[PDB]
Amino acid sequence: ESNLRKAFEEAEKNAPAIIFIDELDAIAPKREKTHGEVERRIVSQLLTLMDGLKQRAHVIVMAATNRPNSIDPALRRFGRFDREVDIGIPDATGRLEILQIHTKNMKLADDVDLEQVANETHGHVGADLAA
Amino acid sequence: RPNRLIVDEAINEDNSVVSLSQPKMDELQLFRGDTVLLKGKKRREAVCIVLSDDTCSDEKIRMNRVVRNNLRVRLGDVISIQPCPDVKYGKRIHVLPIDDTVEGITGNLFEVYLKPYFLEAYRPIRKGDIFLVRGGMRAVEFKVVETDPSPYCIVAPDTVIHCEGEPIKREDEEESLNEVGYDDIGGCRKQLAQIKEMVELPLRHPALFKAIGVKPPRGILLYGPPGTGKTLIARAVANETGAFFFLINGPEIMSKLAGESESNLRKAFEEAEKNAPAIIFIDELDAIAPKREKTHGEVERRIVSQLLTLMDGLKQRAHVIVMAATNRPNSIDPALRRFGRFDREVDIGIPDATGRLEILQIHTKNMKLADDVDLEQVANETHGHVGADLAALCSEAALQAIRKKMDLIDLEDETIDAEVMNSLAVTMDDFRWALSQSNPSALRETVVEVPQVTWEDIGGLEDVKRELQELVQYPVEHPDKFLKFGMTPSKGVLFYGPPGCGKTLLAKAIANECQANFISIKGPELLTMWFGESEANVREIFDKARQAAPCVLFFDELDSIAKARGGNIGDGGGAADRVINQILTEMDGMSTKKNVFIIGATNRPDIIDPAILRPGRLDQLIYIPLPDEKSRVAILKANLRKSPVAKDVDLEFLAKMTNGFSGADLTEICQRACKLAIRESIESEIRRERERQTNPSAMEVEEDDPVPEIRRDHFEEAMRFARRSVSDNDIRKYEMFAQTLQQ
Amino acid sequence: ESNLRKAFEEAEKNAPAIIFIDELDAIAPKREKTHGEVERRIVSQLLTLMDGLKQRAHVIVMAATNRPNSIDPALRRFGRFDREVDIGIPDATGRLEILQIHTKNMKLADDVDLEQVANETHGHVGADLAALCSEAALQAIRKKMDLIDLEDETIDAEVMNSLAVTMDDFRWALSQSNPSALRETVVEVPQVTWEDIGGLEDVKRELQELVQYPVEHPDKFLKFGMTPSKGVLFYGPPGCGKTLLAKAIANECQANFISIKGPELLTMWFGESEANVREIFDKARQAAPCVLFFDELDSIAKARGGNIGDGGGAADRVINQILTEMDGMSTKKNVFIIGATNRPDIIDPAILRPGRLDQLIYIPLPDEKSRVAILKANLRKSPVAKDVDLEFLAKMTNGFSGADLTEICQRACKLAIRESIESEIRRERERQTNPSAMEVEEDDPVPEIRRDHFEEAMRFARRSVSDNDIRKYEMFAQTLQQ
Ligand SMILES: Nc1ncnc2c1ncn2[C@@H]1O[C@H](COP(=O)(O)OP(=O)(O)O)[C@@H](O)[C@H]1O
Ligand SMILES: Nc1ncnc2c1ncn2[C@@H]1O[C@H](COP(=O)(O)OP(=O)(O)O)[C@@H](O)[C@H]1O
Ligand SMILES: Nc1ncnc2c1ncn2[C@@H]1O[C@H](COP(=O)(O)OP(=O)(O)O)[C@@H](O)[C@H]1O
Repeated sequence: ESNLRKAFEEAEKNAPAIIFIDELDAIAPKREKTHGEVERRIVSQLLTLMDGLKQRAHVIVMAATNRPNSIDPALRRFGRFDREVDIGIPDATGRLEILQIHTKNMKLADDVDLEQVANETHGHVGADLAA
Repeated sequence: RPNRLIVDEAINEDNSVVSLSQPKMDELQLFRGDTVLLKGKKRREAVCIVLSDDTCSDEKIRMNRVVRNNLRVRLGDVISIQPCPDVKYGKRIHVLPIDDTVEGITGNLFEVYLKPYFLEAYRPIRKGDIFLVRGGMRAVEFKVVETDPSPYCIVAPDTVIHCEGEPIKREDEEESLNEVGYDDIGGCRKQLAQIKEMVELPLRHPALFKAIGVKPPRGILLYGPPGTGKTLIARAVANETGAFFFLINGPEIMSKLAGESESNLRKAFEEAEKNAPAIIFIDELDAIAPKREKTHGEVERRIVSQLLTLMDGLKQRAHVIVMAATNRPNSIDPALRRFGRFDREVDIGIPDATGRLEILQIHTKNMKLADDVDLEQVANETHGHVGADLAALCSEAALQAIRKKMDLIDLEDETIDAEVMNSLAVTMDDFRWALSQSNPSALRETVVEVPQVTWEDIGGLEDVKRELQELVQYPVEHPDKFLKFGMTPSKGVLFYGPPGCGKTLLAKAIANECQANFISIKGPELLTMWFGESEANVREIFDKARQAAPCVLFFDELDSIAKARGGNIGDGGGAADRVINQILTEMDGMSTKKNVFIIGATNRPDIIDPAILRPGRLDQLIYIPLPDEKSRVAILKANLRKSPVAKDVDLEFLAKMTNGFSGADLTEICQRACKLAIRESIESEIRRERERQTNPSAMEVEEDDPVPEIRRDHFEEAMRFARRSVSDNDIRKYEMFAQTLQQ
Repeated sequence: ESNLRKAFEEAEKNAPAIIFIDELDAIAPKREKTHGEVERRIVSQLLTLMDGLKQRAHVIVMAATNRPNSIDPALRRFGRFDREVDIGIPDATGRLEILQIHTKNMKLADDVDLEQVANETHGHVGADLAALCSEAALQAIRKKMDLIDLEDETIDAEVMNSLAVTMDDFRWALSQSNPSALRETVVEVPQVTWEDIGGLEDVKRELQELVQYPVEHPDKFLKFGMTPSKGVLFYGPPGCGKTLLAKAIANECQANFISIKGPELLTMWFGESEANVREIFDKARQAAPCVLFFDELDSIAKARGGNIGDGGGAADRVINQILTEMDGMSTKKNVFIIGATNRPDIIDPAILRPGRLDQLIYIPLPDEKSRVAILKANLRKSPVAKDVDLEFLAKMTNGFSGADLTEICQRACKLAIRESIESEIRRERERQTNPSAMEVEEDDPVPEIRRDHFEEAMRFARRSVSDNDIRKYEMFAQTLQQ
């Protein structure tokens, strides 16, 4: 817990900041999935820190999760995570755009048709087109 | 003495009015326009003007917040109305603001706050007072720090206002006018008249309860959905009666350390014990005191049993009221609802359509709306919003109106000029934009309200109308005759008749007539907990009806569960009894003191189990017939509440062509006929708009051609194809059952 | 644990004491409900202290628990909590006694009838009638607030002795009160008398022949190895008064009456274990003598009868439970069993066995003479229908069930209510023309019930029980008879 309490501390004395809590469902799972006691201390240490924002320097806090079902439902009230944005997998014309970003540095020969590679690779996400 | 009265809050602001009864000024040698001197505690004086009031009593004086604060009094105290109409004109005034209200404003405050405030008002002012000015976007309060001649002076058209200087630091003896009060709650008129009647006496005058020797309240439990304004009722009550509101929170008690959480509760009650009549608010009770079987550890059993022993330790001493707020009153440990503990329970439901309008007029009081926004329209189309959501909608409509004006304020300075702020205005376009990206939070929740359906909304069937009027109004409006005789008024009524004849409309209309709440439980909802989920659900729905007396409970499609039993297997026949068995188990337990009316609708009267029909329960059988011809001139008329005036439509001619129909299908024929008319107007204007491609704004200017008119020649074309829902086998199946019940 | 050890220390060195352990089920719950270890330490710390009470000082220890099921069964052996006393909720005449205790200090005015407030507040416990008396004084001082407005810290005595409490305040305090008992098994002596029912004097005698003397004259039963019948089954057409007979006899012998309805039987018929049958009989044991009543006991059998009846395996569960702990009755305790059913063909022959309920008393349709008496009993409210000539009532409407006769008059009075409503509706709208032109004081025609409405009300009658139903009972009656 003392790592969370000193994580929001620096963001309060360091100008308009943005805090990013990655893999939220690893530290704030569903209440019925919490069996022990130290994993009910982390969640309630996170909840009391969100409500303590006294119109601060506009410390925006964003979190990333895989499935909005698994997040503890207490993190949906007002004053907490309320605005939700959906980042879906790229479509057939999206995947052509990821290719032209990563291959920008490389020196392609004049025989590669990236459109052909774009429309064939259904099932890939942004990270697989970087490998 | 004919001077000391009681005070009460105001409605029409106006920081310089007090309301007095006509005889009071008549016997107190007072006249119109006479300035009066008011004197109260701490030897403070405030100068005001008096005026008549239509409904003011002799011993009560109505005045707003600002005048009360200056006198340093509270609700229900005594004041001196000593009159003196002699004030010499002031020569030069020095008015300066308070520090923590003009943060990053600057500009000339005189010509945008004070100039429209003193203009043609002749306000009488006194040294040392405070007044509040509703600015263009904020609420800035000032403090008269010097006057000439001192201290009584009335602002005149020829004075010298010196609004220059650094703001005064906030003192220690004030109420901080920019804080919550009884006028900052809307849609909670009834509930705030119960928390106020059971709390003012122990907190305002404590000494009385010691002499009388009776038991004060020691716990109030407010429940409702989150965001409906529960912690604002506790903060409003503490700020006006005079108390020591000390909030303890749910989450930060549960997450302090190991066994040190209990030492936070033990020393939280200590301040409330040695700091005058206090009020403690335990927010989110269900986070620290859940059911016994959800407590899987041991340190969650230590906190609960530490909360119980502190509540039982409150025996007299100082008066300490402890309120708690919980979402669902089923999740709280059932050992807390005993006596000497949380016993009085208040319900704060979601606001209704006339409530959502009042939340709007509270949050938008500061802003300056343009003259095209009709708050009635925004109020009635936002069903599913709680009080906290409408406070975000009124904020998004402001950010958008400044988003489209950022050029005037391009980077400005650290402080934004007050002239541009007063130039802003929000329109209906912004509000429609703020509603789009808004997610209401109530949605799926049982709504309790008085439906607006009137008697005229249903055509015919007046014989049933008188019958149902007998069983509802007279047993509750004229009880003395029923007090005589061992009469048992019917506790239920059953409807059976052909489908789509308007059974639900009859139940709705009665609730509107008697002005009682309406609760509807549908068929598919009734089979929701029929399988798997326990029968615990069927309990609170009766407690929900019980607390909201008077009410008219409604069961829709009662025979749905029996139909599932009928089949190739029907393995749920005993399961189908589970929901049924709970229904009779929780229907014979109602008392006559509370009134609850149960109405059940069905369409297969031969398939209902005989157990349901029995004396003492819902037993009056009423057969709703199919509308008989002439009735359709009232059913089809009930769909002409739109504007389908089809020239010489001759509804009498339209009445005779319709023969042997039902009530639901007739509504469809009006909708189906209109749909063709709507489409036909489209091909018109499509023809009209493509004709404009030749003549540029010369021949064709939309000269009332397409226009909503609705035509007779379009009405009958849809009628050629219509599905007669009058099944000969089905209607015969009901009538011989009607005769069987008749004979 | 060191708090319990130092709690019994004073009682052992401070004279004859008495210890009271409130809310015992919070520290000694059932074994399976104990999951941790620190809550298995407290229980075994309480058990080793009770066994150490060997003479020395005379320390009695009582404990209060809500439900004896939830107490850990280890606290039932000898040398531990063994004597058990049951404090039930007050009855209709009990609640009048709680009122006169708490209102002793107050100064009631000469208009409050405490008996009226006592009999209409069913569902309240002792503690709840103490709040009702408190808010009837707070309301009656809130209305005199002007005389004692603020005043000072000390209140004069005369302004207190000028107070009074009326019925209005008591009626006001009743509205905002939530009784806490409600859904609880009500057991007490019913007030129904023999005369409340008409006819069936042959069965009226027979019930007295089966229950009354086997407990008042047991010396003659000591001679002969008689095993007096422990159960009686009533069967007949539905709505004929079986429940009335069982209520009346309990009043005649002055024994507690415990009723079990059909839906209650189906509550634990599914899913829930058969521990619900445990204390249902155990309530009867402690409250001896008592007349247990089983109503619609063939409902479980009827549920089995159907398209599938997959509850047949569940059906034998309850019948086994009833049969298991009903042949175990002892002749020392006086617990009497009575059953009622309207479909005697479906009940399994198993319960129809010697040693169990075996007397099958057939309740017939009401007799012609009885139909006259049934009318008079239910119409003892105030039906003065001038020259009614009620002897007409029975003869024209022959062959009617008992429950139907009660219904037909309830509707008849229902229309009579309407006529009186329009009677004063006409008067009040006629009063709009004459302003207070009443030399004599009269407001209503003072219920002047006529006779003409009764025959008009008879028009909507119903032949519910038909020839088909009555034939089945008689042929089964002849089956038993021959
Ligand atoms: N009249 C009202 N009724 C309900 N809510 C209101 C009203 N006026 C304002 N509100 C908003 O409701 C919110 C209640 O505060 P909050 O603690 O967030 O919710 P809750 O009180 O339900 O826990 C406040 O932020 C306030 O802005
Ligand atoms: N005065 C009326 N008489 C007959 N039917 C009507 C009347 N007003 C509306 N209706 C039709 O009755 C329908 C309502 O049906 P409802 O009674 O709720 O269904 P159910 O009979 O299955 O409960 C509406 O769709 C409407 O078209
Ligand atoms: N002497 C009587 N004989 C038959 N029925 C009576 C008599 N007195 C009253 N009744 C009516 O008959 C009904 C029978 O109900 P009850 O005896 O409680 O159960 P059941 O319907 O199983 O007999 C009662 O509601 C009562 O109103």
